[PDB]
Amino acid sequence: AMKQAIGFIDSGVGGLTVVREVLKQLPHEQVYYLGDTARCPYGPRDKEEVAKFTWEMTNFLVDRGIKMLVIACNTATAAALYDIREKLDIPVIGVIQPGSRAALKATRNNKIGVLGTLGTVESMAYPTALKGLNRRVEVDSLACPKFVSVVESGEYKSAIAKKVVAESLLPLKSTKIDTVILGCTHYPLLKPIIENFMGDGVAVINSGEETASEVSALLDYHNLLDATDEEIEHRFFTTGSTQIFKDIAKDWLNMPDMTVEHIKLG
Amino acid sequence: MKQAIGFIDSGVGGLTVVREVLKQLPHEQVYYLGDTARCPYGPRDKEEVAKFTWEMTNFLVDRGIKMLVIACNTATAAALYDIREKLDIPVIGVIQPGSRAALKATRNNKIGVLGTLGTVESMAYPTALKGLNRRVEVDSLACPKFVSVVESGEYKSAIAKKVVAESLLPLKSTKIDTVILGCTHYPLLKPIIENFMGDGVAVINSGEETASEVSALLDYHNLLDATDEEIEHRFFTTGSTQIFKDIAKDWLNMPDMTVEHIKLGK
Ligand SMILES: [Cl-]
Ligand SMILES: [Cl-]
Ligand SMILES: [Cl-]
Repeated sequence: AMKQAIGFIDSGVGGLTVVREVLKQLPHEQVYYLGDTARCPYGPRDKEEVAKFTWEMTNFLVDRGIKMLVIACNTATAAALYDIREKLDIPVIGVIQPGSRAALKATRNNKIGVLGTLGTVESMAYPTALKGLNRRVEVDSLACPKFVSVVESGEYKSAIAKKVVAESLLPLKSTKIDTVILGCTHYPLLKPIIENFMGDGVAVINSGEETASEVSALLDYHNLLDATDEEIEHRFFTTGSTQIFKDIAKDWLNMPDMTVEHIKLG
Repeated sequence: MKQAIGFIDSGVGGLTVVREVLKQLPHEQVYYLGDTARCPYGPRDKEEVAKFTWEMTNFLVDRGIKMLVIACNTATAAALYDIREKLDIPVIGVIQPGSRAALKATRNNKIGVLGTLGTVESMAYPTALKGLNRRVEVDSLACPKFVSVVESGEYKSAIAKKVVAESLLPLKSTKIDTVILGCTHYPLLKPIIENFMGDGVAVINSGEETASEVSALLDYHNLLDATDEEIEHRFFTTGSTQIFKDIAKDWLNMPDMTVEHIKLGK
């Protein structure tokens, strides 16, 4: 086949928040997705181990054949983007810089909040990236350890999801923050709950749309856009159970006949 | 050492793209070259425009630029690919970004393109749009009077309202939900165009997405400046420095700028 996939890697279902926007903006492009569900959560892992896992996921998709790689996971971007971009010859991007661009576009008062895992918050990748674009922006980050489990368990629409968001995000209401970055790719699955809680004064940013535009931009830049009418065969891979992944994926994506497969990494 | 982002244009229109780069990339210095002595470019030879475009590029490269934006739609159709190949810096135009931005904004995949007679005759927008999404419907409409309404300053007033209603009337009979301002002068008319078309239509200032791609490309190459301290913008024209300054200092909110007159070609 002539169609080459864009690859996406993530600790689980998070990266689907980028995939949705790629399906929208780049409808002719084939998606190969890998969620490392079995070693989720990545949040509390050290930088070295996260990078090692990101490489295992990368090597898996490079072997299947990809023309580009999106590290659709914040802690993986922080841990390993530069090394992976360096060593591969295909385009590689992450999700931190696009979310930073999106947030700085949405803010009115330059007070930005960031929600993330422990690994991401401790990396300081968000404040560094944001102040590297605009050194006068204020950036405060809030770790939300429970969000990933709630999303992976498929409880993200439920009453318990409403409660854990209310508990975790309460501190933000003490500040004047007007923009909140969803700095874990899983969190947009909680976005309706986060928006209701924070109200109309706070723009809640899903980094997926800006990431998908950058994918489009780079493909267009290097003449890598697919120009074929070959039938699109999206492939999804998980290190965990396929049915749970399908149930979440089919809810987030409008895709009833999705092909999901279980694989091994190590 | 601090290097500028280069912009080349036939005139003042491209300053609307510079404006968004000032917002999104406040640490970066800009070098802008407007060839006012030889505009409009639209009804000129396709080959001759490439020569002019090359002359402007060479001028800015001699002055140390780390990125080139070709803000002129005729310039980008006539010599973007050639300029990338020869230079060792990133070069982009405003057409692909506008198209990318329209595909994000559209909900029913029916898009209108506004521009000069020359732009809409070139099909640059439809070409780019259908390269990304082949199912998108595109209607193209020349708006000859808009460039003068803008340069003359009549956009600030009620007289501009009538001109917009007259020119864009055909579009109300379509189901278009997105309109691309496919001339860099047209953003000064955006509020008037939004009021006329109404809440159901997204109006696209292609300068915004262009500025984001500039930010993304600089970041890919680790060429984003962290600091703001030593910024020294340069603005160059082959025509009247005073006429240009008078426009530019309003649009860019930069009362103390200087505009340098230059000589290009024969
Ligand atoms: Cl993460
Ligand atoms: Cl965590
Ligand atoms: Cl133009």
